[PDB]
Amino acid sequence: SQKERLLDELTLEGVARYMQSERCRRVICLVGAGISTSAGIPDFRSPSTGLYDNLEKYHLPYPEAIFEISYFKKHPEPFFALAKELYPGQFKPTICHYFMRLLKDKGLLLRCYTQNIDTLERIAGLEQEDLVEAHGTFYTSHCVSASCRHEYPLSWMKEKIFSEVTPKCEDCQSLVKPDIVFFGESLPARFFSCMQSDFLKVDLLLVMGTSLQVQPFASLISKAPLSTPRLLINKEKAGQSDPFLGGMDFDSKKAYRDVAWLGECDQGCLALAELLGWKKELEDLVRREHASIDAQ
Amino acid sequence: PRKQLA
Ligand SMILES: CCCCCCCCCCCC[C@@H]1O[C@@H]2O[C@@H](COP(=O)(O)OP(=O)(O)OC[C@H]3O[C@@H](n4cnc5c(N)ncnc54)[C@H](O)[C@@H]3O)[C@@H](O)[C@@H]2O1
Ligand SMILES: NC(=O)c1cccnc1
Repeated sequence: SQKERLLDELTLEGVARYMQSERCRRVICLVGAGISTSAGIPDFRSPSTGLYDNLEKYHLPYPEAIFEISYFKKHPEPFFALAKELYPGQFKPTICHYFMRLLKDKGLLLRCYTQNIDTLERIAGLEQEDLVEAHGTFYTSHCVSASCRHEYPLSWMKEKIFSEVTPKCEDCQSLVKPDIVFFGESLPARFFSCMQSDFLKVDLLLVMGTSLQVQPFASLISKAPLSTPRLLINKEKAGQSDPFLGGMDFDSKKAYRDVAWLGECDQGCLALAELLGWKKELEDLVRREHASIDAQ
Repeated sequence: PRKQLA
């Protein structure tokens, strides 16, 4: 924990040169709902388009209740109504998603830690060895009673949601819940097992589309060694320490390794790929995979 | 610990 400066300049161009130097072998991405908004899944805290500005109609106490396990156990219907409203007709990962697929294909991706539940990382070609779905997934669902715990695929959970029938276990008639980690629930064991080992060896943190306002996910940025560069690609800055409360430091006089590239995640990953000589690879990959999905 | 806000 000695603060050395490994980037020759605190810019995207400097990150790029660093990524193609020998020091940079193991990349961890930390991603949130910002990387899937351009796919038609709204985020939470964007004013106007975010979910928190769009929950008046669910008769809830307050907005946050619809993502709390307690409230869900009492009343699962609002969440499942919300689920129907948000369920996209087509699952098409973004440029940002395929950028992380490129890191994998190039041997650079040590892990992607995602707060998203939309499965778009899997569809882009990230495999369980690449992925920590820190807040679970809609891909599988389980009977909640410590008894059945029987598993149902997304195909079955989707039908329940669209036919507006609350999912019950065929074997025990208990409620069937998407494998999502609600607020107040414990994160999967794989989250902790990976983070204890992944952050000993990481050479670059790539943080994309997340307000870094959910714990313990947001604490991941402080797990990297102090000389590990950290690039944020996001609409606005995030992860700086409150002036009253190892946060991000892009702007202070002591800034030495944090870089904030401000804009759309799709645009930031495009710009980074160009610097890397990957732009055509990335365009070809996105066009081919979107074409394949468009023809499903 | 548990998934929390703030
Ligand atoms: C399967 C289909 C059905 C799905 C429906 C079920 C959904 C309910 C799942 C409940 C999930 C439970 C758990 O609850 C947590 O709550 C969440 C944690 O929030 P977070 O990931 O950080 O996202 P955000 O809303 O707070 O802010 C996003 C940040 O990115 C910025 N941004 C925004 N768009 C762009 C943009 N285009 N380009 C750059 N930047 C951008 C923006 O400016 C901001 O800074 C989740 O992950 C955590 O899961
Ligand atoms: N894409 C997502 O899984 C998502 C969206 C909004 C809030 N939290 C997660």
